[PDB]
Amino acid sequence: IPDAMIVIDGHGIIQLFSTAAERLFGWSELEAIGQNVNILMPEPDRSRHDSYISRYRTTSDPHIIGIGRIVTGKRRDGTTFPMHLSIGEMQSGGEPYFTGFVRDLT
Amino acid sequence: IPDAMIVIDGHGIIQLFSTAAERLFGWSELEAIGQNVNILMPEPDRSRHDSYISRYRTTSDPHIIGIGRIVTGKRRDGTTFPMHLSIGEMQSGGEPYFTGFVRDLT
Ligand code: HEM
Ligand code: HEM
Ligand SMILES: [Cl-]
Repeated sequence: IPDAMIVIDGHGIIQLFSTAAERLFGWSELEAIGQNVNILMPEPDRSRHDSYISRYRTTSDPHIIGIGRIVTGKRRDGTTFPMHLSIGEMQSGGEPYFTGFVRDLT
Repeated sequence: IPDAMIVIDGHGIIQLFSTAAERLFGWSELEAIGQNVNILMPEPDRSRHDSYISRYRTTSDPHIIGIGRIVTGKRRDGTTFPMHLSIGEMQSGGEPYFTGFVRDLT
């Protein structure tokens, strides 16, 4: 069974939500697509997350991309869990997309 | 954004296989994982595909990465189809992975 996988666009909007992401986070892919990825985390990260993406696009200075971090995730039901996050960047049709891989540490 | 997404490791081994990829290629994620991505393409690309990955790891000079290409995919039943392929490079746990988006052009 693989880890959860999520794809966002350059403004943090979820574009793809894997089957393992559905199970872990509780949202169906249809529900998750079109929402900001910030729904998947507690405060204060949630309020700050757009700024993290914007800063990266401005500076190209990675903090988690290619680096990884243990962080706290938040499920649809409101409960939280420890998770490892890896992130990649790619271009498709001239626009940036970020792919995140989420390992449930519980 | 194409709906079909495939993730491979630095040796071409499938790590993740999204639901649209499963539908398009006719393989379960549970079955695709651990197989070489070369199962998804006809010859001659199939038997050259490892060399493409290894040459990229050597040179860091993209061919398809960041650019895209129309290529031929192969379903489990042997039938083929035109597809647009987009690819990005990423790192997780200090190892390279490749994120591929597949657009069926049928
Ligand atoms: C769901 C739990 C998540 C948490 C708690 C979280 C938290 C964070 C934090 C704290 C940063 C800033 C790092 C720093 O400046 O110290 C960050 C950056 C970023 N995150 Fe999230 N994130 C989560 C999920 C995701 C996912 C799933 C993606 C991609 C699909 C993603 C994409 C990004 C991007 C593109 C950046 C900016 C690049 C970078 O700083 O390396 N995040 N995230
Ligand atoms: C299934 C249909 C596919 C076909 C027919 C195909 C074919 C090719 C071709 C023709 C090249 C360029 C060879 C050259 O430079 O001479 C290539 C390179 C490459 N492909 Fe595949 N590919 C397919 C799927 C994928 C997928 C899904 C991924 C990733 C998940 C992937 C990862 C790579 C990588 C990492 C390279 C080398 C880097 C680059 O070209 O920039 N391929 N592939
Ligand atoms: Cl990582």
